Amino acid sequence: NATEIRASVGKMIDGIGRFYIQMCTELKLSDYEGRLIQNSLTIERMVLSAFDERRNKYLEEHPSAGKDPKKTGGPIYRRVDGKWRRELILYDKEEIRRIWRQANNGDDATAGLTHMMIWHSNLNDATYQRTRALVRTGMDPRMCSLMQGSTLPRRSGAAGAAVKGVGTMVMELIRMIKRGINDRNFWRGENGRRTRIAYERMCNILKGKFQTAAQRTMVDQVRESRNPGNAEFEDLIFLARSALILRGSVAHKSCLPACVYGSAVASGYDFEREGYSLVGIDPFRLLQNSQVYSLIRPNENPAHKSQLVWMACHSAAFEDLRVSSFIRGTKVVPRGKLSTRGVQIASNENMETMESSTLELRSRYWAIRTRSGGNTNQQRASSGQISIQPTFSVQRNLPFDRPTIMAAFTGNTEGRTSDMRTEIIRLMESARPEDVSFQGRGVFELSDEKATSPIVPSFDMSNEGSYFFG
Amino acid sequence: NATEIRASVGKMIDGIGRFYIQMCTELKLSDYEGRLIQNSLTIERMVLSAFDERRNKYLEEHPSAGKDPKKTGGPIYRRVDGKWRRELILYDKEEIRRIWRQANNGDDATAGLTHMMIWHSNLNDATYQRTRALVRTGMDPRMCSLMQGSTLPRRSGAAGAAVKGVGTMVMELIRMIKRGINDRNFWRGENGRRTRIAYERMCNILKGKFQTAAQRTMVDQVRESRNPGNAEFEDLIFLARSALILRGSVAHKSCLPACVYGSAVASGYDFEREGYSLVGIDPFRLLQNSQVYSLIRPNENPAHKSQLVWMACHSAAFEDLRVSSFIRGTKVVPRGKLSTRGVQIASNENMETMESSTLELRSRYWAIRTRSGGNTNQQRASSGQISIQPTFSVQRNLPFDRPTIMAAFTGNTEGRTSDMRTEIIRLMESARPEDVSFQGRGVFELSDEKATSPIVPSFDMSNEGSYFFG
RNA sequence: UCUCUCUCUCUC
RNA sequence: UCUCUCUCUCUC
RNA sequence: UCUCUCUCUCUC
Repeated sequence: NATEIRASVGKMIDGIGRFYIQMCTELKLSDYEGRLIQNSLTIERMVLSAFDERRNKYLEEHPSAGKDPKKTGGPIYRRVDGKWRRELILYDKEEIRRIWRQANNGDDATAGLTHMMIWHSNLNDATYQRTRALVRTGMDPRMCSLMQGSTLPRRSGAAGAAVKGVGTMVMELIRMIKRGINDRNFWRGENGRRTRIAYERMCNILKGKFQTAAQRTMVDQVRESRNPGNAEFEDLIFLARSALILRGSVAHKSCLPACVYGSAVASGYDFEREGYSLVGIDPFRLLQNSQVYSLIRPNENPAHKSQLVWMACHSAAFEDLRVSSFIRGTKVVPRGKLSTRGVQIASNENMETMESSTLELRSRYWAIRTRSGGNTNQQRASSGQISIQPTFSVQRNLPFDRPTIMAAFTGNTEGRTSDMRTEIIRLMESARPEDVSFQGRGVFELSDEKATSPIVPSFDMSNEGSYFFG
Repeated sequence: NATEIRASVGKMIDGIGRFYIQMCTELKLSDYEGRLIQNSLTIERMVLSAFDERRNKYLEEHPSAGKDPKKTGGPIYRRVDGKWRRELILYDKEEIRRIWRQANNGDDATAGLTHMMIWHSNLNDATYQRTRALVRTGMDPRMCSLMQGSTLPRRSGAAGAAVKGVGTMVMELIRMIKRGINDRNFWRGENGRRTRIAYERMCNILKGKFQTAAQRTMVDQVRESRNPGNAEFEDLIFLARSALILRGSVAHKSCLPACVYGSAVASGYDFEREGYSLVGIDPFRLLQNSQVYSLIRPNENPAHKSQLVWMACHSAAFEDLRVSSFIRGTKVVPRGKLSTRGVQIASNENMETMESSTLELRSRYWAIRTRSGGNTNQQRASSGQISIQPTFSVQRNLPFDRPTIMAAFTGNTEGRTSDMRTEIIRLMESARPEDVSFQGRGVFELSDEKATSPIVPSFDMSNEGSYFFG
């Protein structure tokens, strides 16, 4: 059944929206002030800090960073008769914790929290990619397209586990491997137990994310090493390099800024009644009638800023430029020639140069974001029955496709990773960059509500460049 | 997190400084005497001898060199009413070992020891380059710029492993190869095991230091030889010759003399509270308000001595003269016309000719010393994505950059070193001596604390000579 | 080398 | 990820 | 699945 999940997501988004309304009430902000991305970012990171129990518990035992008992940050921006001002106002954790407490009818709202962490992951992935950590681990910065949800902490649950990508998991595993190489953390203490439990859980998440059998079995053989040394390091690097083409269907949750949700909730559009979806038309239908303001530097182009924020909202920073432009309706500028900077504003930059303006979010078309992979993998490995069932009682043979039956079982168990690298490189060679994917699907029009008739895109515009980076 | 490392380095430097204060207390030296480079050198080499367990353990079984149970050296210089005197005072190992024992709150202070070895490496590299060992190994003395940390012993840890350079590792590997050629040390005894363990660890350090993939794979194929004969000898020589241009980002730790640290600690500038950094502005900000005295021969120019000691402190002996002068503010004299000698003073030279004077260390500007390489390598091999991730569930192809996918994996494994020498010489030909490096970075002013605005240097002063040697 | 291996971000 | 990993079905 | 999982029988 899908009605229950729809009601649950509608309920928790209604809670988030009415929390945002409560914030707009308590901050004494004007109508325009509540349509700002920056203040939503500030309050939302404040919520992240308040609800992150582990960092807090690390902090009350560590009274450092000067003024840090329980209050952090808070750069609220207010419009003064056309000009702008920034104030560093500090808020307690317990008060706003309880404001959430009645902002969700007595619940913890963990799903909402995961929504905020995921929307932060999308903003960071859209703005800045961490080539720095990649090169730190020795890992090639050519594969930044594997950095989905890198800024996410491990505190996120299964819903948060859905969005964090393959390459980010390679990075976090490499971090723990380097730590275990530096010192003997693998002893029989409770620390070793929690490390191996986390390691096996993360490997299970990995094997869930992949699609082809060969990579799944190689990963299953990865955690056989009770004492991970150096071989699994290049094993995981090659895992990422092979997942370049055999990508895992991780997630692309379409999280939206708190201002848009709050404006919708304030207008009386209760999400529980008509339902809410995070994947279909629904996150789209709020945006063509949404007004968003933000601050811009006197050199930044607002036209680029609108495209970038729509990227971040729809987590399309790692999507191809051609289809993103087709859905948007206008050409999208790659990261190479963007005359803009990060949407976050520095704490030291001067107050005079900021100017507020409206953000354009309307898009001509819409499409469903499925958590799947390209059809090319199913082209490499076709589909069909392998077994048969006797319906009539007739004296006949039972046809069994035996050579694939051994392949599923792997009768002769794989010796090491290398034998798997062999046929996975063979599959990579079988791959082609002209393999059309997602057959039977298309882009629909905004007037469509039940996905009745799509239109297939056709891109013949030479080599404009399907690479947002470079 | 960077606060913990900052606190740790501040703590161990505070320990070193208060050890230096304890030494100034116990030596009964005057105020000027503690501002001398020579006495700091003597006590510091004494500490090196006391804390070097391997040489000690080689020595108590070898009672040679006459008076050598546990006491070595100690040429302390004292000012007598304007004149100078030198005394050979001998100190025990255990007493000063325990003085360190409470000089660091009960710790071994291995990081501090590594700091002293690295600062010795910088002094030796600044003063004298070992062309002698290069020619001994048959290795061309044109490449002395690869002699970073040559005097370092193998006892230094990972922090010490960071600073010892590529050419020095070529030299130590050549030494072990010559030893294994002379006699069959590669037998199945425990000695062979420790040799191969050290050899593979040092090769791992090498492959960590390099940047380009081709050299890394060639090095990975280097240790495939279970019995190293003669081919890997020219293989490593060519490795150094290729690393001439494709240099490895080894390290340039800015270690400072114990007198400067001790003066700062005595004044009450506790490093733990405000933090310490070895790489940023911090090692610089102590020096413009630091007073240093040293002995000089009646022919040596003190102006050259100040520049040389600032070179040694900042380990800029292998940096280009133009930028070093720009940061210093005054022209730097190359090794060709330096009317000075080594900062260490001979044990046989007469007492009458020594004269003490102040050392100039103040510099107009400051810059960050990153452990990176020139941008020219990234110009030869550009940057960008290689793989893509499906965000929307659309029937579409997954574009994979296959020809580089084989290149990362090396599907057809390299036959020997020669096929790699081919394209590495091709890359050397692609190299140009006009490739501007370190884009997006610059030199900042001393008034800057957060690296807000740099100024890019522009050198058009013909051919003054960017070669400290020759 | 988490005081910056490149596309730039105060954000640890 | 039950708003679609492929053969297409409004059927939850 | 008593309209036949093997040695064959209309026998219920």
